[PDB]
Amino acid sequence: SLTKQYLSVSNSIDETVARYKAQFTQLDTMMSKLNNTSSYLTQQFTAMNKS
Amino acid sequence: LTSARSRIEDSDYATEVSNMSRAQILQQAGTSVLAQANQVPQNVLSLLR
Repeated sequence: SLTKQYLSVSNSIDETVARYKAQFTQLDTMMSKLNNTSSYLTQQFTAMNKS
Repeated sequence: LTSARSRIEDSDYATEVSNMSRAQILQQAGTSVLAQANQVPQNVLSLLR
């Protein structure tokens, strides 16, 4: 009953932790994309201004 | 939705840079041709006498 409730709450908590971490992972992938794009945009500006 | 707004709103730096270059050049060339044009009539003045 009590250690049982612990089993249940541990399980539920674990589900929640996986959820949070997964959200963070996807968000960071989006970050990767945008960072790369903006970085090459920046180099292009620097060169074409050096022009 | 952020991406969609970016499409509708955000500009393209590459295109705009090429545009600015073209504009600067047209302006400089215009100034020069104006300099040449101002002179044109003075060939007349040689016939003042």
